[PDB]
Amino acid sequence: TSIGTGYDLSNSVFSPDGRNFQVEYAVKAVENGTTSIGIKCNDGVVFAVEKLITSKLLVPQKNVKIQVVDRHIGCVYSGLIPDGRHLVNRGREEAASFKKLYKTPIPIPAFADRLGQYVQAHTLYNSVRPFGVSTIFGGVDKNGAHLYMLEPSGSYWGYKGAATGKGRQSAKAELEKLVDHHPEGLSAREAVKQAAKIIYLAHEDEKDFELEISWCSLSETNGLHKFVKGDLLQEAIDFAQKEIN
Amino acid sequence: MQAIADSFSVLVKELQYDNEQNLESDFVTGASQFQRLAPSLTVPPIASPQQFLRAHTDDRNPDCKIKIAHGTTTLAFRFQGGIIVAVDSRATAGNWVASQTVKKVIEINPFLLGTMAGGAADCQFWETWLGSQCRLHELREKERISVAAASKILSNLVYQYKGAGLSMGTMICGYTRKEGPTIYYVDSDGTRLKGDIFCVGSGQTFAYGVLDSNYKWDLSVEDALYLGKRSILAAASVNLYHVTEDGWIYHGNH
Amino acid sequence: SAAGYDRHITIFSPEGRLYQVEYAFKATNQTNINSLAVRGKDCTVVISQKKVPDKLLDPTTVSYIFCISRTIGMVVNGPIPDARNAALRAKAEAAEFRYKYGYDMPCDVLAKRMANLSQIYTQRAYMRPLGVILTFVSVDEELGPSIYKTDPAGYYVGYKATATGPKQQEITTNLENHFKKSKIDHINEESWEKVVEFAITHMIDALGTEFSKNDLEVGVATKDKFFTLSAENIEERLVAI
Amino acid sequence: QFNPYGDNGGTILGIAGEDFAVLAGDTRNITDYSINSRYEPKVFDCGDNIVMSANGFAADGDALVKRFKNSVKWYHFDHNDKKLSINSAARNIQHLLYGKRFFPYYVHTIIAGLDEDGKGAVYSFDPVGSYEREQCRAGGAAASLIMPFLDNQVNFKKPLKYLSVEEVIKLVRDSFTSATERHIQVGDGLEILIVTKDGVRKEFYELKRD
Amino acid sequence: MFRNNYDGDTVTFSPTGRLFQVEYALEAIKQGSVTVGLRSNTHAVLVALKRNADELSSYQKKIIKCDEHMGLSLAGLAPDARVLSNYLRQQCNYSSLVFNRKLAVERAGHLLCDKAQKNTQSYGGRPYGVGLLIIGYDKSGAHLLEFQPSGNVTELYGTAIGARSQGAKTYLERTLDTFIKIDGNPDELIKAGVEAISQSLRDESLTVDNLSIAIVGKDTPFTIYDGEAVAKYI
Amino acid sequence: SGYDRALSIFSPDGHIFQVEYALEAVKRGTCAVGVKGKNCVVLGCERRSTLKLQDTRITPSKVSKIDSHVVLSFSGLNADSRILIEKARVEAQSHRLTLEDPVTVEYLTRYVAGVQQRYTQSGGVRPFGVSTLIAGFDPRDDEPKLYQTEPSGIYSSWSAQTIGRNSKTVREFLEKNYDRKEPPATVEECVKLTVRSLLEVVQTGAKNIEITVVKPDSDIVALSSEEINQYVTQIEQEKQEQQEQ
Amino acid sequence: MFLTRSEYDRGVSTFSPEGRLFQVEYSLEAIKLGSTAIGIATKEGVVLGVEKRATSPLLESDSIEKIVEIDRHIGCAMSGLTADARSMIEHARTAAVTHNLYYDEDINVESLTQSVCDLALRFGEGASGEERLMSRPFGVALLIAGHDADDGYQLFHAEPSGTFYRYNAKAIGSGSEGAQAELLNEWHSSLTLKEAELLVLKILKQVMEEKLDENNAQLSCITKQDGFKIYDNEKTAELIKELKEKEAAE
Amino acid sequence: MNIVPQDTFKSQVSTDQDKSVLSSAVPSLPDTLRQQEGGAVPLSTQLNDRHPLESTLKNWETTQRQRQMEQYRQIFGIAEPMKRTMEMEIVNRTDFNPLSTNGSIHRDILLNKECSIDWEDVYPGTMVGDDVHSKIEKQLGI
Amino acid sequence: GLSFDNYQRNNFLAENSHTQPKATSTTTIVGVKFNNGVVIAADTRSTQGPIVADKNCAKLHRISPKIWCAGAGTAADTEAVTQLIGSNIELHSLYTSREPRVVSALQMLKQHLFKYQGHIGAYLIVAGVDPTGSHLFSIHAHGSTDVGYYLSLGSGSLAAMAVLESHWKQDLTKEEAIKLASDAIQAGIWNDLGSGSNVDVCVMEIGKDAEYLRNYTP
Repeated sequence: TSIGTGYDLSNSVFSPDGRNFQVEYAVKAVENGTTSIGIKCNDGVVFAVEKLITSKLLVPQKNVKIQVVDRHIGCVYSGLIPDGRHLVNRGREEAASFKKLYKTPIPIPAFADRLGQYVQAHTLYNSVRPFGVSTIFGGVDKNGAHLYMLEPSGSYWGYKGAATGKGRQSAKAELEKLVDHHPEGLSAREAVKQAAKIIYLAHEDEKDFELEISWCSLSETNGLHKFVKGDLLQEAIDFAQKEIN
Repeated sequence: MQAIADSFSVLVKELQYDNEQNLESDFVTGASQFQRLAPSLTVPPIASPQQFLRAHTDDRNPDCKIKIAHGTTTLAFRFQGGIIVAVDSRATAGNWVASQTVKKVIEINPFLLGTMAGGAADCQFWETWLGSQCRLHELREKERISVAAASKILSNLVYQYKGAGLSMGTMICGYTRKEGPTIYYVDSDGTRLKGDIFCVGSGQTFAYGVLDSNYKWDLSVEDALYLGKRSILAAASVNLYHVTEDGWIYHGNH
Repeated sequence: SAAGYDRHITIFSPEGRLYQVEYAFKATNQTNINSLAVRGKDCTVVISQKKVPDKLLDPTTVSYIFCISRTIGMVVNGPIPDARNAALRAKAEAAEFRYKYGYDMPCDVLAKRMANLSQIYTQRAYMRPLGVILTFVSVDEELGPSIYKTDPAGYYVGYKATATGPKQQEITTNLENHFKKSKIDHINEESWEKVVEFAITHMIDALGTEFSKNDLEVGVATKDKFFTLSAENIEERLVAI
Repeated sequence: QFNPYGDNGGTILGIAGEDFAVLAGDTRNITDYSINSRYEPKVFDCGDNIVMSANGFAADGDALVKRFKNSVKWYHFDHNDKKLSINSAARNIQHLLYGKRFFPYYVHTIIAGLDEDGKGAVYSFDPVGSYEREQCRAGGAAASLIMPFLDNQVNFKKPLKYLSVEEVIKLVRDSFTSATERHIQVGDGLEILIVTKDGVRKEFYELKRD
Repeated sequence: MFRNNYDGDTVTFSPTGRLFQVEYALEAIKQGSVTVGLRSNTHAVLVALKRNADELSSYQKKIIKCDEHMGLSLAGLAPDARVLSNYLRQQCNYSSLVFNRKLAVERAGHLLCDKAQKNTQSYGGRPYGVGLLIIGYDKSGAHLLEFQPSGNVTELYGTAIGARSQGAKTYLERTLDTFIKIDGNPDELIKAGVEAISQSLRDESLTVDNLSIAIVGKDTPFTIYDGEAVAKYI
Repeated sequence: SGYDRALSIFSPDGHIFQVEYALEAVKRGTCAVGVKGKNCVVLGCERRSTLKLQDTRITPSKVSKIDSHVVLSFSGLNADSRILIEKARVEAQSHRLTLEDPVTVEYLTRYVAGVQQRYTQSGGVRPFGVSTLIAGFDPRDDEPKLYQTEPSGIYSSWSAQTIGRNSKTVREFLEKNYDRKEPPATVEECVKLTVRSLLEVVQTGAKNIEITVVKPDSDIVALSSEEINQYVTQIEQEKQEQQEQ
Repeated sequence: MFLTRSEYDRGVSTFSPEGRLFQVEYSLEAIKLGSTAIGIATKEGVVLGVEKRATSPLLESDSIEKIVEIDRHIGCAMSGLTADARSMIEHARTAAVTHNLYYDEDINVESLTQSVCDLALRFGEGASGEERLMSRPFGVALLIAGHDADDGYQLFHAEPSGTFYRYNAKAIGSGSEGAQAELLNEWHSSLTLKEAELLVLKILKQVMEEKLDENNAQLSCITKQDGFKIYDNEKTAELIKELKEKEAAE
Repeated sequence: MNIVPQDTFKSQVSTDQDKSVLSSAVPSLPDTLRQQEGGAVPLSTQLNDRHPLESTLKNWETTQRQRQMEQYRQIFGIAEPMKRTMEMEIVNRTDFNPLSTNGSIHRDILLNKECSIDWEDVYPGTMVGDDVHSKIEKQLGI
Repeated sequence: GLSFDNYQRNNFLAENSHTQPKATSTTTIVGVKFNNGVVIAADTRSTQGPIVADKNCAKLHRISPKIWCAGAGTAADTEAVTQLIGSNIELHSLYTSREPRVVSALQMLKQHLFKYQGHIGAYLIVAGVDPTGSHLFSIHAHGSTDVGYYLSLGSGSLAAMAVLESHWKQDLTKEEAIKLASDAIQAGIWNDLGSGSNVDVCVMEIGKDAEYLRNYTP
C-alpha cells in the first residue's frame, strides 16, 4: 500500500512496517519532474537534460538547466526548482570550503558524502521537510571520473548510468542496453550521441522540447566541465533524429 | 535549523558585521540607531576603559578638547510665586564670532529650566534627553510631570554612569500646582538636593551673603528680580528668568 | 498499530511499550542482506552479503562496512543514510575519546557510548531512533578479539560470535551447534585467512546456493589495524574452499 | 599600550553670509614633519546643500562623514525624499558624536548651509557633540593666525551682512595665504565650497608649496 | 476532499507529491492588479495600474525605488512586498557601503531566491505571496527579472504579472522585435509598455490617478512618474 | 466551535472565546461591590459562611491594601489574586523608589491591566481568571478613584461597580438607587448603600459582609463585625417600617 | 464528492486555497464590533468624532477615551479592542518623541502611520527582518489626523493588515456602511471647519440608535495654529443645538 | 579555532541593556528594586577592575565547543555541526524545571561529560523575584 | 565554580589598612623508578614560615589505589586538584569497568592546570602502575608535563637531585630504590632548612597492591 494513513502527516515517523512516508511522497514528487540523465564514459561524464520550450521573452543565455557547482563538477536535478537551487548552493559552498582548506579540488566521493549527509539531516525532525529533488552529479578528480545520484532520503550511489524524471524507465532501459553493448568502454563523443538519442527517445508524450548536453572529460575538456558548442550539439541532434526515424 | 545551517556556512567576520549593533550603528539595515529612546554609548573593548579615557582626555589641539562650561556665577531662589534664576552673560575669548548670546541656561520645556555648571556636551545632551522623557511622561499620564520626578530621573541616569567620566551639575527649577515652586540640584556623582536658595560658580559666597542680607518669603516679582540682579553684580550683563505656574519668562537685563 | 499517540513520538502505550522503537527495529531488515561476525584466536572477521539488482549501479560504491578508527571496524544492518550518520558519529566519538583520555578507544566503550545516544533518542519526544543495528569488531589490548552489537532500543552486548539479518536464526543456530561440538568459545586458528575461509564456508552452508567474489564483503580486524578486503582477496579466499 | 589616535594637521574655516555660506580648507595631509599628500580634500558635499568638514584625526573624520551620509540616505528613504534641514543635520551630528562619548572622535567639526529663511548658517561641533551656530569659525592649527586677520579686515557687527560671495572668497584666500607664509603646516592648496540656493560650487587655489 | 488533509503547512507532502501551501501562495498573486515590465538594450521600464479603496481614498503605490540604479513593482500581498523591498534596500546599502559597488540585478535576484526558499521548507513561517518585477542597469547593461515567491527568478526581455495579465504577455510576445530595438528613445519604450498594459484593462481607462511609470537607463537614474508626469502618455 | 482552543485564534464573527471563558470563571467568584462617594470610596465583599472548624484569625481578607492610599479587591480564582496583589505591591514600591512619588490609582490599574494582558500573549500560559476593583485617592488629591480591571487586560473607570456572582442584581439595584449628580455626601450614607446593595444577594447578612472605607490623606479603615451588624440591623428595621405602611 | 470540513481559517500563517489569510478578515470583523469613529479632512483642519457606548449609567462619562493625542500635531481615533490600541498608541507616541529628540523637528503624519503599520505587521516577519512579536494580529483600526508643513492637513486609515490609506473622509466601527455612504454623498473639497463638524454630528446622530447628546458623542479637531484639541461638553452641546435648529428650519 | 576565549569585553553600554529588568514608570531606566543587587551598584562599575581569569573561566567550555564545531565543519561538513547544535538546542529547550538548576542527564551525554566533574558541578552556586512566575515570564518571553 | 566575589573588596583592604592572611605553601619530594615499579617519597616536616608547624605531615596524595602523587606549592590547591582528578578517575574507571591508567590522570591534570593559566599553584610528581606498566611524570603549575626515571621537587630538590645523580642505575631492586629515595630525602633534610623529620614512602609494583609506609626511617 502506497498510501499509509495515520503515519504520513509528519516527517520523522516510522510506519508499522518501518517506512517513512514523507520521503516516499518526496520521491513521488521527484518522479513527476523533468527527465535528466547522466552517462559515465571512459574518462569523463556526460549530462543530458530535456528542456521544455517556453515563451520567447526569455533571454536564451540566462536560463540554463544544467548547473555547475565547481570547475570539475557538473550537476542536474529533477523535482522542485527551489530545492534544487538550495542544494546547488550548498554544494558550491562545500566545494569552495574544501578547496580553501586543503588547496585541492574536492574529490567527488567526499562531495557526494557531504551532500548526502546534508540531505539526510532533513529527515530527522518534524519541523523540516525532505528535499523534493533527486540529483545526478559527477565530475573528474585524480582518481578518475565519478558519477553519483542522490535521493530525497539522503541515500546516494555511484552509477555507470543514471536517469530521473517522468521518462526514467525508458531512459534506464536504454542505458542498460548501452552498457550491454559497450562492456569494455565508451568514448566521450559516443556518450554525447547516445545521451542525445536517449533524451529524444524519452519524450513519447505532443510537446516540443530542446536538449542540453554537458561534457566533463580529460581528453576533451581537460578535466573541466563545459557545455556543448554548436557543431557537436547539431550533430547529436541530427543523430538522435536519424535514430528516431 | 535553517539559521543553524547558515551559521556554519561560508569576510563579514573581519568587518564585524555579523553583529546587530555594528550594522545598526553604521546605518546599514536602516535608521534604527536614531530611534533608540535610551542611547547606546561606545566603550573601548579593553580591561581599563575609564583609565584609558582619563589618560586620553588630558593630552593637545585646543579645538579637539572637550569643551567645559565656564564656572560663571549662577543663582536661583524661590520667593513667593516663582523662581528667579540669574546668570552672568560674560563671554569668553575664542576663535569664533557669536550670532547670539551664549546659551548658559538650557530650556528643558516651556515650564522647566536647567543650568550647565559642568561639561557643555553632557549637560546639553542629557537635558534634551530629560525633556524628551518628561514629554513622554506627560503624554502618558495626561498631566505635567512633577519637578521631583524629573530631578529623580536625571539623578538615576547620571548615577548609572557614575565614575565613567561624566561631569555635570544642574539646577532643575519648576513650578507645579501640587508642589509649588521647587529647586533641585543634581550632580554627576548622583547627588540630589532640594533647596530654597542655590548659588554656584567661581564666586558665590558674596552672592549668598547678599541674598541672606535681603531675602524673605514676602517679596514681589520686581523686588526679586532686582535682588537677583544685585546679587549677580555683587558676585562680579545679568540674564534673568522668572518661573511661574504658567512657565518661564526671560529678561535680558530687566 | 498504535491507537492514539505513539504513532509520532516515543511514549508508553497502555501495554507499556514503545511502538516507535519497535518500528525502527523492523526498519532494519529492509536491505534484505545478512552479516556474520566471528572471533579468531587473535583476530575478528566480519562478512556481509552484497546484492546489486541494478546493473547500472557501480558495485565498488556499495558497502556497509566502515573503519571507525585504526583498530575498530563497524558493520551496519539497515538503510545506508542512517548507517553513514552512525559511522560519522562513531568516528567523532572515538577521536574525542583518544584526545580526552590519552589512549585508544576500546570496542565496548564505543558500543556503550552509542547505546547511550540511542537511549537519548528513545526517551526524547522530539528525537527519533535510527533504524540500524551496529556491530563493532576489534582486538582490544586487554580483552583480545571482541564483537559488540548495539540495537535501536539502546541495548548493547558482546558476542562470542553473532549474525544479524533477515535470516539470522539459521546462522545463529549453526554457530551454536558448532560451538557445542567444538566446545570452544572462539576459533582455534592462528591466521586470519583461515578464519575468513571458515566464516565464508559457514555463510555458504547457512544461506545456501553459494556466492561469488562480487556478492561478498569481508573485513578483518587484528591487533594492529582493521582493513577491508578487495575483490581479489575475497576470490582467493573463495578458492581455498 | 596601543595608541588608537593620531593627528594629520590641516586648517578649515567656515563663514556665513546673508544668502550664502562658505566652507574652506587647506588640501594638505601631513604626518609629523612629512607630507603624505599635497591634495586631500577635507570638505565634502553631504547631501541637500550641506557641506561638512571634520578636522584632526583623518580616520575619525572619514568615519563620521560616512556615517552621516548613510544616515541622510536612510532619512530620504524613510520620509518621501524629504529635504534635510541644517538644524536637523546639526542634531544628527551631535548624536553621532555623543554616541562615542567614552571613545571619542578626535575631530573638530564644522558644517555650513542655508536655514529655513534662506540665510547662511554655520554650525560648530566639539569632539564630544556640543554644538552652536556661529557667523565665522576657524579650526586647526592656524586659527590664531586667521581669526585676527578677518577681524582686522572686516567687521561682524565693513559689516559682514553687506559682503558678497566674491569679497568673502578674497578674504579667505588672503587669510590662508598669510597663514601659509607664517605656519609650516598650512599650504599646498585651498579648496572652497560655496553654498547658495543654486547649490554647491567648488573652487581651488594653489598655495606656496606646489 | 483528499487535498483538504494535506494542506496544513509547508512541511507536509501530499501522497501524490504536491506542496499545496506554496501553490496557494502562488495563487495569491492574482488578487493584485496588473504590472508590466519591459527592457531594451539601453533602458528598462515598468508600468503599473494602481487601485484605490473608493472615491475618497488614495491609490496604492505599486512601484518602489530600491537604489539609484534598481527598482521593482509588486503584485500580491502588501506585507511580503514591504519586507522584500526593505530587504533589497538593505542589501544595496550594504554593498555600496562596504565595497562602493553597485549591487547587480542578478545578485539581487539570487539573494531574493535564497531568502524566499527558506520559508517553504521550515515550520512556523508561511511562504511569501508576492510576485515582483525588478528593473535595473549595471555594468552588464539593462536587466529585467521576474521573481515568483516560491523562490524563483527568471530573466526575460518583457513580462507582466497580476490579474488578467495574459493579454499583456501575449502582446509583448507578439511585438517582441519591435520594442527590443528601441535604443536612445525612452518615450517610445514607455509608450509601448502603456499600449501593452492597455490590453489587460476591463471596463476601465488609464487616467492620471491610476497609472504609474518607472524608468531606468544608462544615463537615466531610476525615476518614477505619477500623476501629471504620466499625462503625456495617456 | 473549533475556534475556542487557543487565545490566538479569532472566531469568524470576531470574538476570542478563551477570554469569554476566563470571564465565565470569574463569574463564579464571590460578589465584590465598589461605591464612589463625595469624599470616600467604599469596597464591600461577600464572604462564604465560615465552617465550624475553620480558624477565624489568620484567614486572608478579601480587601488588600496595595499601598497606604490604594486598596484592591477581586473576584474569581483566589490563588491568582495573590500573585496579582504581590506584583502590584512590588510595582508600587518600585515606582516610589524610582520617581519619589506614590503611584496614582490609574497608574496601578493600568499596570495590573498590563500584567493581565501580557499573560494572554502566549499559547503556553494561562490568563488570570480574576477581575479586580481598585480604589483610592491620588496623592495630595481629594478626588475619589474607582476602576475595574478584566482578565483580558481591559480597564474602565466607574462610579459604582459590582463584579462576581449574582452581580447583575446588584448592578440593577445600584442603577436604580445611585445617581451621579447626587453622590452620597457622608461616609455613613455610602456604607449604608453598599450594605443594602450587598444584602440583595447575601443569604445571611452581617456575618458574610466585609467593608473597607478609603478617605483622602491615606485613611483606610476596615469595619469590624459590630459596625456592619449595626448597619444591617438599622437597614432591616427601616425596611420593616416601610413595609408596614 | 463528499462534504468534509475545511480548516484553513484557523492559522495566521496558513493560506486558503485561493491565497487568503482569514485571520486578518476575522480581525476586521472584530473591529466592526466597536463604536463609530468618523474623520473629515478639510483645508482648515481635520475633524474627528466618536460615539460613546455606556453599557451602564454608572459608567463615568469621561472614562471612555476613543480620541487620544499622539503628539501636538497628530491625533488618533480607535475602533476595536482597547488593549491592542493601548500598545499601538504607546508605540506611536514613543516614535514621535524619539524623532523629535533625534531630528529636532516634527515627524510627518505619513511617517508615523508607516511606523504604526510596521508595528501592526509584527504577527509575522517584520519590515526590517525582525522575528515575530505577537501570536495574533491586532483587532483595532485607527484614524490618524495630522498636519505638517510638507503636505498640509492629512487623514489616514490604518488597519491590522499593515496597510494604510489616505482618505478625504473615512468612517470605521459598527455603523461604518451608512456613515461611509453619507460621507461619499456629502463631501466636497470646499468644506469649512464648522460645516465638517456639523456633518460629523449629523452622521453620528444618524448611525446611533440612542439620541445624540453631549454624553454619548465626542468631537475633536486639529488645526495648524492650535494643534490637536478635544472639545468639552458645552461646545459640543452648542454645536448639537445649532445642528438641530438648522435641521428644523430646513 | 581558539584555545583561550577572546573578545570578552563589552563594546557598547546603555541604561536599558538588561531587558529583563526594566522599570515600568520609566522604561528607559533599569529597575533598581527588582535587581536585588544591593541598591548601590551602577553598571559602569562592572566595566573596570575585574579579575583577568574571570572571563577566561566563565567562557571556557563554550570556546572548546566552538572549536570542535569548527573542526567538524572543516573535516565533516556543515551537516555535522548543524546536527550537533540542533540536538543540543532541542534538549535545552524542552527542559523547564523552575525548582532546580542542575542540568539534565541527556545534556551531559551529548556534552560527553557523563563521568566528568569540574568545580562548576561541585559548586552549583529575597524580597522580590526568584519565584516560579518570573522564570515562566523569562522562558516564555511575555 | 570558584567564586570571584569580594575580589575588589580584598584589593581595597590590602591597599588601605589590612593585610591578607597568608596561605600554607607546603619540603622535599622524590620519585624513583625501578625495574618492576615506582617509589614516591616525601618529607614529613611542615613549617609555617620560619617556625616548624608539624613533624609528621602526610604530603602523599592518592588518586587511585595504584596511582599516587606528591605535590608542592599551595597545599590547598594541590589537595583540591588531586581530589578532583581522583574523583574523575574513579568515575572513568567505573564507566569503562577497567583499571585506570597513569596517562589518563596525566591528561586530566594537564588540561585542568592549563585551564586556569597557572593561577593554581600545584607542582606535582605523579607515579603509578597500570596494565601497561610503571609510569612517573612531573607536572608544572602552568600545564606542562615531563617524563623521567628519577624526579625531585621542592625547596631541597637540588640536594636530592645530586644524590639521585650519584647513585642511580637502570637495574634497581625495590629495597635499593627505597634506600635511594630515603637517602635523597635525608640529604634534602640535612642540607636544607625546608625539610626535616621522617619520610613517607609509597611503593607501587606491577601485579601487587601498593605498599604505603609512614615513618620509614624509624
